[PDB]
Amino acid sequence: GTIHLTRAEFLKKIADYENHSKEWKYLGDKPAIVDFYADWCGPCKMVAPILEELSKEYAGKIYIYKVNVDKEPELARDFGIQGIPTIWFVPMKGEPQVNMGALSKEQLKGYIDKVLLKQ
Amino acid sequence: GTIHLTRAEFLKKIADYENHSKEWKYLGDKPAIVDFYADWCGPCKMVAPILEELSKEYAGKIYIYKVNVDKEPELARDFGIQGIPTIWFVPMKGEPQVNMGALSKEQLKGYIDKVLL
Ligand SMILES: [Zn+2]
Ligand SMILES: [Zn+2]
Repeated sequence: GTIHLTRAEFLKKIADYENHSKEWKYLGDKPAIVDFYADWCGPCKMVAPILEELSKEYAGKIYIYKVNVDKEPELARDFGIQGIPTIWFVPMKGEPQVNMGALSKEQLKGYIDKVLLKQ
Repeated sequence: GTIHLTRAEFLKKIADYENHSKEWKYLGDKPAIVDFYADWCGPCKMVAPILEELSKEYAGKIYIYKVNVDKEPELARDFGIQGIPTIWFVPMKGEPQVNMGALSKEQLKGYIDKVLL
């Protein structure tokens, strides 16, 4: 005959269907920096060059990504960006570390070595 | 030097972060009809007997399930049940075809032979 179904049975017999929150999973093949910036941002200007430099000094070893929050509002919004710049240090495994505000080449490297490269 | 990212590139190279990856992964070993019904539902009354009949005529080839929306609110709610009866035809792969409103032995068999098998 016809079979009667509880939500419980439904999960086992039809579909385990709830859209469970996705766990953080980095897809890059190298550690990376993610720099959320804007053009009306002050420090971001004195920092951009410092970044370009580190992108060479650690070329081959890390990626440095920049995101213009104005050109990508959905993304910035999805990630609760507030202080500018907002800087992300993303390792090949584990949660990103997030630093609200500007940093010096020294402090940056500190995070690049200690966090991106598990030094 | 530094690489700029769009959101779409972000999804490729950083994290595919949104909850938009969920895939319908049917769990049965045979195609199935899922019938949503309720006691307050008139047309259902004449749809039930048919379904039972079809359960036999097609035994072994398909399962026919019945869900009582009154006793399973979350299920109804979660799937955006608009009215009763709603009927699902669930292939072994691919998304369920959903039809609202009652049906006929002929129409059902139609969906059962074409869509399920
Ligand atoms: Zn979003
Ligand atoms: Zn739910």
